[PDB]
Amino acid sequence: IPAGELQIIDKIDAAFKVAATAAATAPADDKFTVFEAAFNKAIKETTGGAYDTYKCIPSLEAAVKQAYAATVAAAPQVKYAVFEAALTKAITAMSEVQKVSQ
Amino acid sequence: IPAGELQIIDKIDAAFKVAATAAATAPADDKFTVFEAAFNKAIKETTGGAYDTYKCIPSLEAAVKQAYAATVAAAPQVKYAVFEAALTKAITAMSEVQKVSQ
Ligand SMILES: [Mg+2]
Ligand SMILES: [Mg+2]
Repeated sequence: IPAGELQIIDKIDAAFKVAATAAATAPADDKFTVFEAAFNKAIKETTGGAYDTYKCIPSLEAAVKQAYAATVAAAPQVKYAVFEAALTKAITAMSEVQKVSQ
Repeated sequence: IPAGELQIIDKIDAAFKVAATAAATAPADDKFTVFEAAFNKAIKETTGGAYDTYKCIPSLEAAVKQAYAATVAAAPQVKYAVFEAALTKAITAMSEVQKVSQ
């Protein structure tokens, strides 16, 4: 994890939970869109405007891409479920590293 | 797949989609309960009362147990997501066999 990103890992994890919660009650077809919108807003708010989107935090964008790649083979009905499970582990791994690094 | 269960595979798949849809909008903490309740009702209705619960259809109960076992190592936030992804593949496999068997 790039030293420059360490300071915001805790915020990423918090924002992620917020976004996951937001998409939890959204209809199946709206989960990805709601998740992203919620994730971006939580990140923007929690980082004080340092980032406007998760796509702009290097390590996170990398994890999101990998989480999406995990959905390619998954059936439509569960692509989001597969995505969330994958991303949850990735972010939790970042959080663990951040906690022992600082 | 036991010959006796073949006749209801299509109904299991349909009922599953109904239950997944039902739990899709339920709050995270209510997904498992809502899924099960919806699944049981859809099965009872679709099989004309032949079964009152998914736990009573041998092959399905087996798949549900395995799907749950897949959640043990998953974090709480995603246990249902992991469960649904696992069960979706299991049921789809049954459906594929049923379609070529009849
Ligand atoms: Mg929640
Ligand atoms: Mg649905």
